[PDB]
Amino acid sequence: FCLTLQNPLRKACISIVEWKPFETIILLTIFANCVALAVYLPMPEDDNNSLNLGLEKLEYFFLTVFSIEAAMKIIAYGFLFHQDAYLRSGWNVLDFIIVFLGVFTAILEQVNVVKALRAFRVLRPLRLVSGVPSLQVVLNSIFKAMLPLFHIALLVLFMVIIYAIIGLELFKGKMHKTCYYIGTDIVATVENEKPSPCARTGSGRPCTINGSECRGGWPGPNHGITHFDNFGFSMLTVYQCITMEGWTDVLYWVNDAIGNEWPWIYFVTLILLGSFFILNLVLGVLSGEFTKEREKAKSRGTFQKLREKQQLEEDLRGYMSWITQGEVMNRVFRWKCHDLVKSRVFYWLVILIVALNTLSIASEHHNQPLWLTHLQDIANRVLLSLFTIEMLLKMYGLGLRQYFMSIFNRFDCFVVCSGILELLLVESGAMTPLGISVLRCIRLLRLFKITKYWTSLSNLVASLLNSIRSIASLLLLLFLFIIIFALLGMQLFGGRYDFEDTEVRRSNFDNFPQALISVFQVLTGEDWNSVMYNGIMAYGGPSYPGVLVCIYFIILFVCGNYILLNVFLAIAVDNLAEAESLTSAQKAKAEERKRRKMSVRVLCHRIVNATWFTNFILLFILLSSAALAAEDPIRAESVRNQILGYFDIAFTSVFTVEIVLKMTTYGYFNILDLLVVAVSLISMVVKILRVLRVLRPLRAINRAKGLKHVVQCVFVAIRTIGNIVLVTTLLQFMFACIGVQLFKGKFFSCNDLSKMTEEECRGYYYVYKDGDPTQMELRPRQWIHNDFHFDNVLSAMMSLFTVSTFEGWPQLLYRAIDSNEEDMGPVYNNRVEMAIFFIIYIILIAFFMMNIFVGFVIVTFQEQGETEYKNCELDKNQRQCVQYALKARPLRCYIPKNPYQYQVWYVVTSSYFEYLMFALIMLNTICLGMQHYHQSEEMNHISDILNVAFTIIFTLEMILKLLAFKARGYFGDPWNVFDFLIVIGSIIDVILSEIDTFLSAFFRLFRVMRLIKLLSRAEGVRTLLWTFIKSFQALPYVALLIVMLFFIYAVIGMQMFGKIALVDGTQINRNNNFQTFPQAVLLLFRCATGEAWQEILLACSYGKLCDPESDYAPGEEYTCGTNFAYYYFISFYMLCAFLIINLFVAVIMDNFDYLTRDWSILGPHHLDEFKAIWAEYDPEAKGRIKHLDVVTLLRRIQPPLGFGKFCPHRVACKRLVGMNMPLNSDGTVTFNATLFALVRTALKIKTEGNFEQANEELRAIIKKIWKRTSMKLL
Amino acid sequence: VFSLGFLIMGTICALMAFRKKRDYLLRPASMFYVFAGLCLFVSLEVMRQSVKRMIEYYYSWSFACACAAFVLLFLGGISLLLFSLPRMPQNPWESCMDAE
Amino acid sequence: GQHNYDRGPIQWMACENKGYYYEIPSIGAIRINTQEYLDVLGRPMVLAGDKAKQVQWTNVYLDALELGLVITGTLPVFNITGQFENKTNLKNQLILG
Ligand SMILES: *[C@@H]1O[C@H](CO)[C@@H](O[C@@H]2O[C@H](CO)[C@@H](O[C@@H]3O[C@H](CO)[C@@H](O)[C@H](O)[C@@H]3O)[C@H](O)[C@H]2NC(C)=O)[C@H](O)[C@H]1NC(C)=O
Ligand SMILES: COC(=O)C1=C(C)NC(C)=C(C(=O)OC)C1c1ccccc1[N+](=O)[O-]
Ligand SMILES: *[C@@H]1O[C@H](CO)[C@@H](O)[C@H](O)[C@H]1NC(C)=O
Ligand SMILES: [Ca+2]
Ligand SMILES: [Ca+2]
Repeated sequence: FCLTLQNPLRKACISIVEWKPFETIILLTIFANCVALAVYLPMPEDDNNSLNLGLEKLEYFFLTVFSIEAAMKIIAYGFLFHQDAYLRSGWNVLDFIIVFLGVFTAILEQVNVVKALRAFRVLRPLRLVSGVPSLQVVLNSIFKAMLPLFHIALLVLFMVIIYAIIGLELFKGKMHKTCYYIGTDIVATVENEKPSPCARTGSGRPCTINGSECRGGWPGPNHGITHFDNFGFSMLTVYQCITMEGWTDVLYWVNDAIGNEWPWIYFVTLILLGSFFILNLVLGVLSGEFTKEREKAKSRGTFQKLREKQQLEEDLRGYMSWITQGEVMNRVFRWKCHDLVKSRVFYWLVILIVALNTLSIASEHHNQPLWLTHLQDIANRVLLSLFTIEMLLKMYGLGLRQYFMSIFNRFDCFVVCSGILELLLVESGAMTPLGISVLRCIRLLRLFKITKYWTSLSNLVASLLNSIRSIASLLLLLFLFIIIFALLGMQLFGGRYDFEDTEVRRSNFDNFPQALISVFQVLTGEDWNSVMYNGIMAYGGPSYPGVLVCIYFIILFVCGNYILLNVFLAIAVDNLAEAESLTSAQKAKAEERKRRKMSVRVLCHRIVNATWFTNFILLFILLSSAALAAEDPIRAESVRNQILGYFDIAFTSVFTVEIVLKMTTYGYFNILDLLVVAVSLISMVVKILRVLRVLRPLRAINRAKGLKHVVQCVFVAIRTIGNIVLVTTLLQFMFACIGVQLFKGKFFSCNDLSKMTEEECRGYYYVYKDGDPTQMELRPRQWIHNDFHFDNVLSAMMSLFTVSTFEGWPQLLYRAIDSNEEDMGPVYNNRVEMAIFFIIYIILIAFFMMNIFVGFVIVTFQEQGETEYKNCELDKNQRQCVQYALKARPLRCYIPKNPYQYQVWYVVTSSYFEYLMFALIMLNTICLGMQHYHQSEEMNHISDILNVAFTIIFTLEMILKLLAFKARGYFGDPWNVFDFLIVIGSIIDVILSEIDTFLSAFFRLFRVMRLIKLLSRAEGVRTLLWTFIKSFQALPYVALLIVMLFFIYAVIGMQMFGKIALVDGTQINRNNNFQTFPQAVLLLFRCATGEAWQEILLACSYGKLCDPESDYAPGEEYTCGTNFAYYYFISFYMLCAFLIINLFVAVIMDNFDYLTRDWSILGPHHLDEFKAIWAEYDPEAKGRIKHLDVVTLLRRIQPPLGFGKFCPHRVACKRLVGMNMPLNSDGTVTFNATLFALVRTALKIKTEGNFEQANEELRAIIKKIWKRTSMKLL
Repeated sequence: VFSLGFLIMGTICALMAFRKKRDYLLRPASMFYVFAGLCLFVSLEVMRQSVKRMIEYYYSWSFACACAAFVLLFLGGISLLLFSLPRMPQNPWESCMDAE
Repeated sequence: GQHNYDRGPIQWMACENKGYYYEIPSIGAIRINTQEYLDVLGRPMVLAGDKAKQVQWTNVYLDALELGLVITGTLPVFNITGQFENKTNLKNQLILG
């Protein structure tokens, strides 16, 4: 028993009680407690229906069942020592908190005759992950992955703190002046415009409304929630911009108040550094973790579990095929028919009648003709019997048994049976008015018959199938996380949206279904912050307890998108590594079988090929591409547009000269050099040609052999991929054909939502402004039709595409829920259960199928660095440690002499000086965070007392490092160069702040950039930053393609969309237009992010009106815009999203050694600290040191590199003589070769006589030695 | 005064760093050319306010001169900095301030 | 208002008591539903026949057309269709105006 104590067994047969079902009645009790929290309905102001009263009478019964078992485990176990032991166990504490925190609130309630103590009850569903151990191990593989990510999450925090401080300084207090009607407190906005700032006499947007005056006192831009005028609001609004959701409205607001020309930089830089760079780092680290994890499994035993059972299944079906033809094998003709069926001809005539069906499905549209309807009923009843015949013929032609076995022949059974089941159901009089829709839904299955035609992902789909044990368990614990949060949302925000506005806040938290939907919308990121502003306003406002709701909102986005990395990416890094290894395994299975049955002309060329000559042309492409971008779109009669036209006729003479001279010497990429030159001379349909004039820049790529080689790689990335691109296209067609059968005819609405159809929606109706019934305006009413609808299949697909991008999916979802009937107007919450289609599509496309697309480009690039096979005597860990030992080079330290300077030298390099001065940067942060808006005047001057008192300190750590290090040794470190710059930059600011009052916000950033000095101490952050900054700088070509793409799109965009008018209320306004090249590029950047990118597409599609400064014949004011916007916008979103997964994966795979390092055994992190101890024995390098200090070097070393936590008398004395080393004069053994045998010992350890054999290997596979190994051989 | 003076001081670090085999010294010479760059850009902003508070405005001869000496000194200073700071290390073995 | 609370009991109350039911979701819906109950209250007047056709004179009020102070004498018109034979009566319990 080993009880270690005990009272007798007078009642302690409680350990007998607990056998099989008590573990499962208390698992059934807890599921009944989660349905009682679900069916609760939160009502405003203490109002309750009668089911909420009977549900708090259920809570008492659920409070004792959980409360007696919490006593029957403190008696089934033993006395109090046992209690402490239990405390160690995680599950008991969780199960004891919940039911001690449950009796605590039932008694303060029952005394009281607390509505925030009711909240802890939501914690109950976690008690359910306690009673399943198959889910307890899924949580630990979540939490284990967390440690590698720590250096990132510390870097994100120090990046929000810089831009919260900088942003605050730059934009503090600026956004408090909105437009107002004269002599009134009504804010004056246009119809679809939100309230944005003004400026009297500055650079901002002045009022241009008929009767408005710009005055201060406005609280701020989103009910005062967003702005930068203390530290908590500055940092809430920098965190929001980092998640790329609503970062342009902040930028637009900032311009409007401060001005247009500078604040683009703070935001663009933040987005680029803050999200894209960090996203790449996080993604790379996680992937490395997965590879390491895969490594621990596959080398242990997990390869043979999936190889045998895939071979023992394919040997089983071969064994069962030898049976099913045997027992199976009355007329010879039938056999002949079967043979014909096997015959290929039948495989090009199953694709004939399946292609009839796709066409039939796609031809459903709304308000179609009457012949088109009846042809689909003819072709259906034909192809049902054609589908009948094949099944009958197939099942009767090759055997009834082995028809059963196929993964696709089972479905061919299901088609014709439920094909005839509909044709028997309607043709009995039993359409059943929903079933005439519900039974038509199933002949949408016939387009799934082409799934067998792939034979390409037939390897991966199968792998996926095995894994539906492993697929499902993480999705189970993401689903248990959306429940807890939904319940929590219900507690904080249920019944709290009682705003007296007349506007619709439809993503609320009132039911459980609605709460769940709201929670899902915050995880997809979509419009998540406009869900948060309703929750700050449901509490007080932007006040002290009102804004602490925001932390709850933040946790759901951060900790909930940590699960979505471990789920989806785990799937896409593990199950696309088995299905690749097995593809190589079926490849080593492949050709080993097929080997068995087998067994004056000279001068011009020189000038042209001259290097000097090339650099004269590639700065005429640099001038001609600045002339395309300087063009003015609206006014063709400008002096600018004329005088740039002479720069057209300058250069395209010179590229002609390049062309004709090129066909003096020589007799695909040069058919592009012919075309560009002809286009200009022709252009001096003209309109179409001009767009084809921006491709001059592309030709520059041949010019650069790097740019030649990278367009080749991008073209290669289109080879292996286009089965994923095909599979997704076939599925985007299945959801678009379900969505047509569900939402066709139904996205119409009236202008006022009382008039339910088109015959009614005619006339005028009254709108009411700000919900005031005394103030109304007449507006005509029209039968509007949604801009994204499901009305033919092509239309349905566009909507689905927009939804995958996650932009506007919430609007579409709401439109879908309200949809009424075939041609009527909407009903509020008519069919809430049509969220299932959208959610399923999102999980299927945007989560799961795009993540085997990032997980595919990776694994076909791991093998780009693995198809090169290095089977020499030295493995991976040898190349990254011996080649480092060849090419190593010593540091410097500069220990000086003249002991007056040595006095200053040791004071500065101490630990308690690095502790003093990295505790004064921490005080300079807090003095800069204390700044706020409308602070006091005593707060106003001590901020200038303090900022002058910090500058005198940091000027005096700079003199102490000049005199000690003897300034040659001072500008040797790059961190003393940067620290010299932040010192001098803040002395001038002390001057320039004080010559101001004795008689520049850019210099006040020299106070905050001294916080970057905190990277000089953190070793692990800086090795992470250096690794990627090295790689981005080593791969500029990869990013170049993105830049080239932006340049090409911007040039086209000014040319088509350039003449829309900047009317405000639309999405082409004074912040978001295509008028200038810088503006167009900014607009494109907004698109990479996906901000309202569909909206912009809608804005510029033909119907739009041209600005008055353009020219057009009168009466034709409404004729600009173009329909090319659909292609252009779709194209940019797809080319920019493919070049971004090409850039991320290219940078993850140049640092694959850092990321799959496994820091336990060895790295260069030991090889660094060797030299940093060797720096104490070398002032400058000189090669060698004395032998008296060699034994004192080995005492300083970590034992995985040197010698142990033991005493060095036996092992470290004997080995240093016995293991080899070069013997020069007494105190001369070199740096370059002592480090060799010191790491040749720790691994790659060899016997004697073959000390030439390590030097034999160090010349073949190794990078050239350079002649330095002649002391590293000996 | 600071934009002119800083430039003069910067020269004294730069003129003395081409002799006696010292190149560390240049590092500060590139600092003062960014500062002399940015102390015209305050000047540029300071001169704009005078014309904005005071009848039209047009600059021809010496705003676009100094806005070509801002962009010269501000960007010939940052590039001289990165053309004198050693390199990004590019290899796991290498370190900044690496010998020779 | 726009809400999810159950409307069956309220409709039942209206039906039980010979009243009527009216929704109002919006401000523009207030004006025609808070005047519409006089179609119900006029019913036992249109079943009174000729006895209900009595002139009544209003309180003095300013004329819509700016005439000045005035009083109006009113009479209700009833919807009689197929009276000869008593054929319908489905909507014959409202006043024409
Ligand atoms: C006075 O009462 C009579 C009935 O007692 C009202 O006449 C009825 O008016 C309705 C209006 O909805 C007519 O119904 C319509 O029938 C047409 C077919 O012509 C159909 O297309 C419509 O959908 C609707 O069902 C109905 O014909 C008519 N009844 C009779 C018996 O004529 C009349 O409206 C009342 N007077 C006034 C001024 O309203
Ligand atoms: C990567 O390209 C995209 O940006 C996609 C997004 C965001 N949106 C939609 C729904 C896609 C689609 O369904 O393709 C048919 C594409 C897509 C995803 C994966 C593989 C291929 C494509 N594709 O074909 O464009
Ligand atoms: C703007 O308002 C003024 C004052 O009411 C009015 O006279 C003018 O007509 C309005 N704008 C135009 C273009 O008419
Ligand atoms: Ca988004
Ligand atoms: Ca968005």
